[PDB]
Amino acid sequence: SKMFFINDETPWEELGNGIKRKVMTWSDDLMMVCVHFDKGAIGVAHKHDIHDQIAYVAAGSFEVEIEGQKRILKAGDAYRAVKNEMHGAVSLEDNSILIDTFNPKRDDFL
Amino acid sequence: SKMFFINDETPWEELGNGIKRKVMTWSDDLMMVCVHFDKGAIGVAHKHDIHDQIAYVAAGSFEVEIEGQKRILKAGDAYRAVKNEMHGAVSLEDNSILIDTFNPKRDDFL
Ligand code: NI
Ligand code: NI
Repeated sequence: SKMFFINDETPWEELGNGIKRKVMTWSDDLMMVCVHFDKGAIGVAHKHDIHDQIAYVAAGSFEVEIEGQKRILKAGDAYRAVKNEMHGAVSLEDNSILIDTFNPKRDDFL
Repeated sequence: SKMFFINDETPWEELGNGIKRKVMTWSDDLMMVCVHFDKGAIGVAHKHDIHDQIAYVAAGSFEVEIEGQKRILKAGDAYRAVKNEMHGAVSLEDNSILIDTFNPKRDDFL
């Protein structure tokens, strides 16, 4: 069941390059994902054609770039990238975590 | 601009009864909100007719009840309540935080 996500009962998916992920839970219209970064790990710049995204900085800190605007964000901050906005991130410290949320769900994560 | 949410630049909205909130950022189809609870503060059981909700436990811990199922959740865990599922929460420690995400946005938070 995806009603309750228990972090310590869910393994990491290794993405390579210092990044790993867990798909947490979802409905058709809403999905949450945990992304863990080592220090200096780079989330490559990309965009989503049909998904809006809001990322919460749960731990550590990042330099985030969205449509050419760079900002340093720390735990408790967040950012939005709507459909077709280019966004990327660089982790500034070990054990930095983004909680990514999407509308609709990411079919490619299932 | 709602592209970047900076926690230390955004004041709390006091809800009473040991709970306070910040609307973080949103698009039409996606919204993120920070909810801070004192120890023992109760998020009353309720449901949303048209919103799906996923809550991340950012800090502290909660006893969460969804459609009669009670679970203790701690920082890093999460839960889902889809449209018309009854959900509530009780904070088990000071400075416990939920990051609530919704589809679509909550018009009533603006
Ligand atoms: Ni993205
Ligand atoms: Ni709710």
